[PDB]
Amino acid sequence: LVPVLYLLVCAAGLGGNTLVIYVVLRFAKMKTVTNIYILNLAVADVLYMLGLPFLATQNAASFWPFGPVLCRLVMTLDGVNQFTSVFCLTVMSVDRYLAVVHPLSSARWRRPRVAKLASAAAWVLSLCMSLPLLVFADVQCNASWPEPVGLWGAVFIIYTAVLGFFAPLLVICLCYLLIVVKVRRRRSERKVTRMVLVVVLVFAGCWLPFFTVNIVNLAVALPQEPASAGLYFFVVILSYANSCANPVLYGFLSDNFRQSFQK
Amino acid sequence: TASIAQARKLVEQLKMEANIDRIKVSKAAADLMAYCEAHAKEDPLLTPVPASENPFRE
Amino acid sequence: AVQLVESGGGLVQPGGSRKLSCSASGFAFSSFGMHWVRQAPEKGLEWVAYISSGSGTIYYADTVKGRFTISRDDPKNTLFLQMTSLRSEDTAMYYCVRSIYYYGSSPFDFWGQGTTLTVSASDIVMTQATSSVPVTPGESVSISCRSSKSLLHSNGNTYLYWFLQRPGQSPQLLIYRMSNLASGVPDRFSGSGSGTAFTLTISRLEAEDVGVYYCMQHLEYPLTFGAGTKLEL
Amino acid sequence: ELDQLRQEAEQLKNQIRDARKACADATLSQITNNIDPVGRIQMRTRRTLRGHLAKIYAMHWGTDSRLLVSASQDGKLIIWDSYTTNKVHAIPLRSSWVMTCAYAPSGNYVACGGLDNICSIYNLKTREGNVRVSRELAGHTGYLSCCRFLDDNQIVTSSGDTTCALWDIETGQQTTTFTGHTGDVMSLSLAPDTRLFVSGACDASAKLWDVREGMCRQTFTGHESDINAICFFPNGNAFATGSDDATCRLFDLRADQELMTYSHDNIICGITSVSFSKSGRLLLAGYDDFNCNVWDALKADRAGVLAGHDNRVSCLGVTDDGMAVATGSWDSFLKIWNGSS
Amino acid sequence: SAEDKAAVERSKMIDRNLREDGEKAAREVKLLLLGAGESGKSTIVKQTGIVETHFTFKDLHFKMFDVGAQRSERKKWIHCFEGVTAIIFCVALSDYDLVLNRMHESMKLFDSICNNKWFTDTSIILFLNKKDLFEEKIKKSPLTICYPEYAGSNTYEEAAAYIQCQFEDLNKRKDTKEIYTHFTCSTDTKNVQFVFDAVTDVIIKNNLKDCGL
Amino acid sequence: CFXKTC
Repeated sequence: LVPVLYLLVCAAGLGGNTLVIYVVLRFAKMKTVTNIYILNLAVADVLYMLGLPFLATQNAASFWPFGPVLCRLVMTLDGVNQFTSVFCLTVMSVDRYLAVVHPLSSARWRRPRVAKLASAAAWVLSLCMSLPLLVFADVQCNASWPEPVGLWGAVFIIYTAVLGFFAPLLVICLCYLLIVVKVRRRRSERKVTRMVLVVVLVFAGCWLPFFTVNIVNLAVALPQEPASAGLYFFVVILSYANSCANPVLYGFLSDNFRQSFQK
Repeated sequence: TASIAQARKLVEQLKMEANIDRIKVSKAAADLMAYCEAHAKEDPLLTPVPASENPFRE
Repeated sequence: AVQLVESGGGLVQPGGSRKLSCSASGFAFSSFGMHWVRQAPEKGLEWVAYISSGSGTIYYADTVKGRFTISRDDPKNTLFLQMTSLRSEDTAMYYCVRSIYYYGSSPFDFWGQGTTLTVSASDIVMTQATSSVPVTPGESVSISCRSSKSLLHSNGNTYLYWFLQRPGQSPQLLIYRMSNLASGVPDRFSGSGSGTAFTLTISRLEAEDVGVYYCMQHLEYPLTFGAGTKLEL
Repeated sequence: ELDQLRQEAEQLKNQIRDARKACADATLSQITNNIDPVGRIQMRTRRTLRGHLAKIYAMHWGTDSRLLVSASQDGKLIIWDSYTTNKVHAIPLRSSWVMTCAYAPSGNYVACGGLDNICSIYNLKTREGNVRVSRELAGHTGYLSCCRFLDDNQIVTSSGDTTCALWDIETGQQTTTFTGHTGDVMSLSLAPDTRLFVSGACDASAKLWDVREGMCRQTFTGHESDINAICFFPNGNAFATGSDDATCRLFDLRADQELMTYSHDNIICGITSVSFSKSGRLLLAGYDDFNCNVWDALKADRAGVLAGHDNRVSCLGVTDDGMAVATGSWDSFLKIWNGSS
Repeated sequence: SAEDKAAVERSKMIDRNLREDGEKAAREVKLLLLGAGESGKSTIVKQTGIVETHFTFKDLHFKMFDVGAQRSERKKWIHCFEGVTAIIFCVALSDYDLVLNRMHESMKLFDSICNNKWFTDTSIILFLNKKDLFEEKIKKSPLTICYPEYAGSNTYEEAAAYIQCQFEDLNKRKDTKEIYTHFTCSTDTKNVQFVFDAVTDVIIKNNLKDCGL
Repeated sequence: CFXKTC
């Protein structure tokens, strides 16, 4: 049910992140590294929510509303925000690890100067991971393989998987589990578990199915039906709704954000 | 004991402090209005400073 | 006990190189910017190098741009200047200067004793005319050097640094900028002006008041120093 | 002669209270209906003076409004150019628990006082480059609460040992001493002529003093809890007392009685500082309600808030010209609030 | 304007120095002592304002505050310690046999501390000061001299389980303020390394709160 | 079947 599902997942998802940005910028300035570190992925999600109607056009049977927009740089810009947001999320995980596990030397990287240089690094690496897509952006819209000949499309996505999940969301965003190792009012253990397990579980439950199915698509492109057009749409819907779960989770679980929300 | 001296100290204030005119609040208000008109024109917190290069309001 | 002494130089072969060094003591030089003022014999002064408070904005003069290099050793409280491929025009006496830059500070207040260097043989300038008007110590003399542009900025600070190169030693800061007096100067040396006009109003003269005066410009990037003057005894 | 002196003292109180009632026909709030209210005073944070990394306990302005000195719990007495948000100096403090700072009328000297009970005085315009301490002022057995310079060589200090004292920094010994209080003295305010000053104590008593002798010129009561802020009127014959009972009270030297009260039903927060504008028409007071509620002094009606702080507005004071008000609060920042045209 | 550029550069240098000082300032703890004159906190520091005892135990400098000599109204200057890692309170365990009042001012002040608007999160540490003398006092005399409703049992464990619990019942914010407890044993390490552990724990909790976990 | 569609 794309006509309703896309609207439902793109209205609340795009509104919650904007509200989170507004509160985190106005109610609580919080120059703290962590505030702009989470604002980075909040803005990433805000500008990445626009891909939902673009992919829903596939089920809407309108390949482009204008004609050059959908294939020239849509996969080169909206898709770049995926790597941007994953990089910002692992940046937040590293920030938390440095703030809690080891402020032994927190004046070298935890300063606000580095908090924006790391964000700029994340943006430029996301652009570089999406620049080949723009260079090969010419199809009927997905075009990473049509433009080259042999297997560059498969090479792209393998690199995309290895750079989007293997490094940042498997062993780098797993630093949340390592944060509690020795520091986990004994109820504080469960109180912080209800925030350290849920984020990793959401990232590994709503976002993995997209990469797992397409790598299967790489293996075998199964025949289609309303089952395929509906459930492969649900898979990308879950991948998009991870970006809706992240802002609300971050803005509600944090006690400072709870005070910031109540400000 | 010391109370006496302190009583004298108590009077030290009451005595002279009241010995003087002890003018009424009548006058108290006067400056509130004269000095207001005196330094309110110079009260930029009140009369916003629109100086082309206001020290702070630019 | 503020002490500025510099050494290095005195005789340069043509096409050669020389090294300069200025030693600072008696003050927090590490928070002080420093200038560099040359002085050709029987002539005026000339700025040659500059580094801001904390080695921030290193500057050089066009005449020695590239040839010279200036560096400060803040922990060692000493200055380093290297002059390479010296030309015949580099026959002059140097003068180490200090400068602190803050709201209402005292820039170019203390001058070094001086080190002379001898070699065998588009910006604003100021008018150090009126070469000599000698006067008896019982009178007053007003000096001035003219600038084309209006000195006052939106901040209102006009930089026409006044000095008096008394014979035998360095000039003494009479009025830093053009409005505020200096530390150690008497009440006789004064100054006033309006935009482009100026008047180094001096009340009385005595034996120490002899010497050639000079003016500096700090508004633009280059510190065009003052042309030679006479003591006008 | 306990009761014998008590009867005479009660007669004295009766006489002085009857004199106050005869002179004070009615509260000044009723008689001020002639003057127009200032209205909602919108003060934009024209300059936000960021750079201070703890609760701002006392901010003071030199006689030129350009410079200010802000003291905080971080032990950083920092001279600031409020014109360009520039740090002219950053003086380290011997005691980081400063609750009061002072800019000398000459401008050459700055002092800070607090828990250590010594009002160290710093040399700003030295021959050398740095800013050095001139002389500390030991002799207070309480906790120092408010230094205010009288001249370059006279520092007034009110402490927590229920006494206050005048000092001569040439020698380092108190010329006079002012012991008339029962609780810790919190806020001492020096007059424009500095010939008299008022210090407020925890016993809800504010006592005027004479600088030259050391005898309590007057005493004031009316508050129900500890007084936390006093600052003289520009006219020099008044002050206001913001106490932890969530009100502020205006007094008079020639009337010797309380005049106005600065409280409202919806505010139950105690005042942490008080200041006046150039005309005295605005009595800006920093409540612990997280908002430096600008209280119209002549009207005793809240005619403005400068709520811009995440924490309690600890200290604030207008400049010499009053062009700025720096409500540096317990939030790390200071904000220069100026009326935007 | 060149002078203004140099002034701005000097201010940026002062900002660089201010941040380098403020990182250390935020790294420094603010362990505040409190109690009465007869508490005996001198013993704690054995191994005319604050005697700000700056020491270092585990490469983390601790600024203890021997502010017990203030002799002023703490209600008017305790708001200066709102931001601290912990507050050390040496209990008046002299209630076993010594009167003057058998250390009921301890409870009278502890209730004010707990209910103070500024000590909601400040994890106050409770130290059984004069524990060695109090053990002999409770072994030689009962505890119901000034605690009629208590049990006592003339044992060291029950003396703690009664006296400490009397103030810990006054402790109301059991969720926000994590009060520690360490019987003051006159030893070389266990008197201050426990304080080090407690301040590390409270710093960890504050860091988790700040980071948002 | 590739990027975001099939």
